[PDB]
Amino acid sequence: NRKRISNCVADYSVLYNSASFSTFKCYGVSPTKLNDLCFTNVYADSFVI
Amino acid sequence: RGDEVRQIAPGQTGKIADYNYKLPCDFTGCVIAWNSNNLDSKVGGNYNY
Ligand SMILES: CCCCC/C=C\C/C=C/CCCCCCCC(=O)O
Repeated sequence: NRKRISNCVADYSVLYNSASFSTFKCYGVSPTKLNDLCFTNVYADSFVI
Repeated sequence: RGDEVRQIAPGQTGKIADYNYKLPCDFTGCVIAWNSNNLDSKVGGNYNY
């Protein structure tokens, strides 16, 4: 499932309360800079494996 | 937590990396981690950590 994300603020500190992620790997960008950037056309591809 | 061991590394983000324990990228040294379920977990929940 591909979902478009647009016109929003990506705080992603609301995920700390509940969500725990086994793997989280970022390509083309350092994880420390994600709070200081804007993203042009964002798509979330979701599935289960 | 087990899922947060990946956060103990240079240039990582997450609750542990951001708010609890942060590593430099000019970090010379070794990170070691091992499961301790038989020690640090008890019935009813170990809430000392
Ligand atoms: C569903 C909306 C997503 C839109 C965000 C778009 C770009 C920003 C990417 C942000 C990182 C994803 C969240 C990871 C949370 C940190 C996990 C951790 O504790 O290590």
